[PDB]
Amino acid sequence: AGVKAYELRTKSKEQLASQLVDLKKELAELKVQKLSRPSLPKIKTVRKSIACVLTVINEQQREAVRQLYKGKKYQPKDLRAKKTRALRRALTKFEASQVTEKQRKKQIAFPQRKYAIKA
Amino acid sequence: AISKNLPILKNHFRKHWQERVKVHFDQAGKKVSRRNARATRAAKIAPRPLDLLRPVVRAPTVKYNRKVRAGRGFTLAEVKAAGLTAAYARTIGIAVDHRRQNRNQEIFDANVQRLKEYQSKIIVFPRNGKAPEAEQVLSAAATFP
Amino acid sequence: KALKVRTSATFRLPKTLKLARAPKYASKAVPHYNRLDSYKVIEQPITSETAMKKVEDGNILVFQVSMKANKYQIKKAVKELYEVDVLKVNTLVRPNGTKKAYVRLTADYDALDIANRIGYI
Amino acid sequence: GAYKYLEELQRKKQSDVLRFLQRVRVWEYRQKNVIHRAARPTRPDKARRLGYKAKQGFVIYRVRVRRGNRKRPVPKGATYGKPTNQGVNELKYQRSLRATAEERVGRRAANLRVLNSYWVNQDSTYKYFEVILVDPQHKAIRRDARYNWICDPVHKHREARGLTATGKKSRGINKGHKFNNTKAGRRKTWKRQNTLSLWRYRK
Amino acid sequence: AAQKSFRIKQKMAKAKKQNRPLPQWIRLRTNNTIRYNAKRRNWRRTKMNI
RNA sequence: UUUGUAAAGUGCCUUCGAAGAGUCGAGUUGUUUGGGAAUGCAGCUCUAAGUGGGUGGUAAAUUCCAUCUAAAGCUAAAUAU
RNA sequence: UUGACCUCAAAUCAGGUAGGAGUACCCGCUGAACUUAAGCAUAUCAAUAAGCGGAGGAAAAGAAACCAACCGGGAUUGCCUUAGUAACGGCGAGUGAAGCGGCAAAAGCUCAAAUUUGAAAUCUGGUACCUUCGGUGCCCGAGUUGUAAUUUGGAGAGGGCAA
Repeated sequence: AGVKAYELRTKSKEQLASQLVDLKKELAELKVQKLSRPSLPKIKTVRKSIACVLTVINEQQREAVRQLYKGKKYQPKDLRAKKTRALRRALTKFEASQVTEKQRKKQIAFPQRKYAIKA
Repeated sequence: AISKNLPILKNHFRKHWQERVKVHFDQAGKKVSRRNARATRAAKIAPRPLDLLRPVVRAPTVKYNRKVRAGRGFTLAEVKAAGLTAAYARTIGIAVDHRRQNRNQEIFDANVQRLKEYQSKIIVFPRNGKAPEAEQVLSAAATFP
Repeated sequence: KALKVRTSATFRLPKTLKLARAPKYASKAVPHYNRLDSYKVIEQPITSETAMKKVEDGNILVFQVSMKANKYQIKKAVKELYEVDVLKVNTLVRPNGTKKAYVRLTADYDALDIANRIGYI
Repeated sequence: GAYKYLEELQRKKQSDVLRFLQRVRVWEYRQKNVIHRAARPTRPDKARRLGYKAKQGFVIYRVRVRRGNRKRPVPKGATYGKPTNQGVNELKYQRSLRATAEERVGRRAANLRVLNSYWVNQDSTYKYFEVILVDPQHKAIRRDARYNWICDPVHKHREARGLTATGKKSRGINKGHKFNNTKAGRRKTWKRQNTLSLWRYRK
Repeated sequence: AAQKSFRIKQKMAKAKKQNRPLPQWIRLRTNNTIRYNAKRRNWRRTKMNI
């Protein structure tokens, strides 16, 4: 079975730390027992458990940082968007929707009138 | 090489001409593609016709000037003598060729009459709305042949 | 209007203020945890009959230690895990690429009475 | 305004004022590096009609190019072929020197985009140019749409595909009966008229 | 050789751990075509060239 | 929300009407073109003009005509894969 | 003596960006020879393969210093035809386009050059706030060796008049 993620997202950092230290002792006391018997599948379902804890701690340490750079400019490069290199390049929707004021006057003065050839 | 009784044949195949053979298997296929284009654009254009008007215009050099042909656009004189301005003609759906000049009277009168028959046979929706949907004719060149 | 005296005949870069760093944001979001801690330093003990002979006779624990560790981090990880003092450490690299640490305890501690406490015997 | 007077002064280059200024500036530019930054354009009329809006994010480089023909490689002057293709000295390099200057200052400043370039000076050994590079990710250029088209990713290295003011000249691109072999670009209008067009129903 | 750098010995470690026959249980597995190990590198036949 | 005594367009008269140079063009040389007394590019050398200039596919002068504006720049779809 | 200006630097200064891969198609440079001429030195292969520089989902080209010489056409591209033609070529071997015409697709425009001078009206960065691909205030900075508004060849500007 192992630990579950929603049960770890309620606990604080101090409880997750001791939860991780107990499971890393569990790995040692199962890797000692692995050699004195022919098989031991149970070690799989303890090391996955450590993976789960090492997810949640990291997750709880990332989103907290996401709330201390909230709204302002210049958040770190692993917190801003990835998307691809070529979209993090050239013009955003504002900087490509910008048009000079003469051509704004010409867009307001003569727009494309919706017509129909019937009669 | 040269042989029995046969014309001199000129065949320009001393190159690597098999690198550059382009066979058109996609022909009927691409036709379907273009027709879907003329479907898809004909959904976007808010029921305006696909093509703009082209003017009656008189062909070039001695072989071809017996015929008459759909030109590029109306001049800045034919448009002005139709009653409407140039940029407003662009927005109405009248294509305007700014650089051609009129030195003939029958072609000028035919283009001005063509603009009158166009401007009388359209209805232009208001800028605001209420949009009486008028069931587009897809072709404007076939309507005014 | 008055000229500075120059006793040297060589002009060099003026001593300028090399300013420190103060970024607008951190280098990475979360400072990474301890990559190589005492749980990851020692991995398994070794239960070959030669290693068990050294345990029962020469007062030496025989561990399999991770390839990144050094004799400093092993001399600290045994004290952190087993609470036992540690003399000279001797780490070879096995020919299958996993490091082996012969950790010799002091005379105060028996290697068998810690070897059955950790379990392998 | 004062740019018609600079235009008409710069059109008279063998007068006494412009040959004195030529000599002083050719010495001054020869004392510096090959590719080096110019703090300010030396021909503001001629920089300005090529596109130098003097504000933040516009950069002038000044660059020497080594003058003369293109001597071929192929060591000790032997070409190992027909005596047609056997000359080594008098070969003449299909691009201009102004294109070499633009490509070099677009390789040094590699974040920047070259807009145009113009001639400033020459001696017997070198020609000296000023290239008018635009920084495309500065925020004074990425908006105000008279210049945000240089921000586009299709305009990377205009100077090394032949798209500057001397690129399209030295590619032979213009309209005309005179420019028939190269009007849509030479090699596309080569490949489209050595293509064997074969249909489904053979015409 | 008899006094080595580390990188070559690391590749010898991999060349040791690959120098073994098939596990005996794979030959019972469903949809199996692997009947032996076709990459047994001996030292008297094939030099691995580091 | 009514963004606004702002913007835009249309008609008549008067004074104007700024327009890109070591660049156009030319000599020679190499290369290329179907381009033929020099089609395009390029090296050097000479170097303009203003009712000007370029082109009008046999060099040249003389007198006209025609047709567009160079030496700065952006741009979908048809197209190739 | 202190303060500006200009030019040039230094910083693990604040924030950015470039390289490398893939390369079917594209944009350029550079560039052979086998071969064909029943030999071969121009030619031809071929403005090709190889090499190199640069992009994109298309690229390029593009709103005529064009074609024409007609009752004139109208940016570019591509297809069918012109056309194996006019022309080049030891006028040999061979090479070899373009205008017109029918069609597909059609979308046009922007700076420089004119004192806004009863008012740089323009732009960047930092800081604070927020309805945070951005908006507002304040503060430095760029910039008048000139950023905005008006105009761009087809028009257009300054005035005057009536809608």
